[PDB]
Amino acid sequence: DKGSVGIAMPTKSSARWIDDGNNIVKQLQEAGYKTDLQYADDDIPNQLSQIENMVTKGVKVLVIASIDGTTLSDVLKQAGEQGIKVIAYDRLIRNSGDVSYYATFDNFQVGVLQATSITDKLGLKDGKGPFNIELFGGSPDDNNAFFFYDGAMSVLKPYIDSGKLVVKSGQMGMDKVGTLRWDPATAQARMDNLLSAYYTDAKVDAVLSPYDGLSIGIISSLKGVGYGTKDQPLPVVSGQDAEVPSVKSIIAGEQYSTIFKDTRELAKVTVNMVNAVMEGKEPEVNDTKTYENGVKVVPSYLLKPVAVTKENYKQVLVDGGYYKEDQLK
Ligand SMILES: O=C(O)[C@H]1O[C@@H](O)[C@H](O)[C@@H](O)[C@@H]1O
Repeated sequence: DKGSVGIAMPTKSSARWIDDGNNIVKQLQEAGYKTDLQYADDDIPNQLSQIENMVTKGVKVLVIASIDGTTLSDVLKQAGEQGIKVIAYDRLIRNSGDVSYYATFDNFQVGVLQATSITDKLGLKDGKGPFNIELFGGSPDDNNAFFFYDGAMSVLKPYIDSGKLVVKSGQMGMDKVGTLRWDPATAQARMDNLLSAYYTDAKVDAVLSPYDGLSIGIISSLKGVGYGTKDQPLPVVSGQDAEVPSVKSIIAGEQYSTIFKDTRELAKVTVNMVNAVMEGKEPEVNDTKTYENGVKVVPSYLLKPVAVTKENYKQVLVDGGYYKEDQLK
């Protein structure tokens, strides 16, 4: 037979990975492969055990979206010893030469888009400012978080340097703005304490949020101190993943933007890679320079993300079939 593919997803607490998993499995099975899809509920030891089982089971290919890829070094070595090819899915797996390919969206560009939605809304290109902004990052054990952050700062930093953007808290850098495990409650708490320490007098004009789940928590915090009223509008808040609650928030004129990353397209890239490996061919890659993982630069294929606001949500999210119309009502 064609062989089996082991698919390891990190959690279901962030909505996308259910879609990733469903789409990867649907497309792999259509392609004639057997699949073993597992979700780790954000438990690092359990994800490792799940991957060990796939290796022991003798899958031909592993597709892994890791909570913390650095913990997988030994199991990926074992996979390599058995001739199993490893595709890092969405998040780069670091500290392992046993990672063959990396399928993802253009993570730096995601950051550029997140920051640009904010700077465009604030009218910074038109010389407006100063405005107060606070920064959030993803989980520091997620290689993507650094790219989202760096991508955003490529747009933001020039305005911070010129004073047209002011980080009133002074908190910058992933070691200070990172949100462990991409946890909304954590981000909401940080927002609470940013507001009380730095914005009891002044107002926040924007918040760089790298993920929809965080955006919603950040917004709750802001409403907690009086934002989101007619007199006092919410600051401009970005996002990622186009989760339903965030899309509803955008439609309602609350959260400002998000980033659409079509998991159907990422699954398709993944199936193309699996097919190539099975056929003894080289997978198509479009970036062999960016994704250093500590041991090597993993050959990667990057998909182009799409910024979404209340202006384009229908065309981007509904007309293209990602969601049904009624899901957003
Ligand atoms: O866990 C999360 O929320 C985030 O994880 C990142 O690695 C994904 O690229 C992003 O799409 C998710 O929003």
